[PDB]
Amino acid sequence: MKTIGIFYATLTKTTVGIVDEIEFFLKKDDFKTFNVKNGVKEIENFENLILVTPTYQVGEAHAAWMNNLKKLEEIDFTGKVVGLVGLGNQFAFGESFCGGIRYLYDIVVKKGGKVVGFTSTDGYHYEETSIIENGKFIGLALDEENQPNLTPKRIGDWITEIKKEFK
Ligand SMILES: Cc1cc2nc3c(=O)[nH]c(=O)nc-3n(C[C@H](O)[C@H](O)[C@H](O)COP(=O)(O)O)c2cc1C
Repeated sequence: MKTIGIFYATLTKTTVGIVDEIEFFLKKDDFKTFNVKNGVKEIENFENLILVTPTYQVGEAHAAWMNNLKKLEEIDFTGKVVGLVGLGNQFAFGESFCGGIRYLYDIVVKKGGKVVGFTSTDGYHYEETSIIENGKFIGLALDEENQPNLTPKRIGDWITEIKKEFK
């Protein structure tokens, strides 16, 4: 399996614990981890990607991702296999839960990438959503406020699934 590039951002550090969990499930696999507050340049260097963002400002990604969306779109994603992870709060944001991964998704598929790791919408409460395609969420959706006890298995199952598609 080619080395996995893990890219995240965080405001209040919740995402740091989620990244640590991803890294734990990749304990036997080569990965490298980057905080996109330091830019997105290195996304170019990996064939396998895990892009992680908490949700801010009505369904947006963290500002460090938003500020780099033009740079991200400059990257050629052809032949890359990408899993997306959002963190959000589904009851406080009934219309924008984990909406940040939509900004990443649209760029990855536009630039030739393959997005993997769609997840079931069962077990979530939402009034509206912008992160569904084909009846599933376009990535892994985590809610540490309301469903922290589901996060470890949600991540472990997801990592098992996307590793089957990874190069
Ligand atoms: C100002 C603010 C806006 C937020 N907006 C959303 C949102 O639109 N959708 C969502 O699902 N969660 C939203 N959240 C919840 C966060 O995404 C969630 O608490 C996450 O765990 C924060 O991760 P972090 O500690 O790594 O920054 C918001 C939180 C704050 C403080």
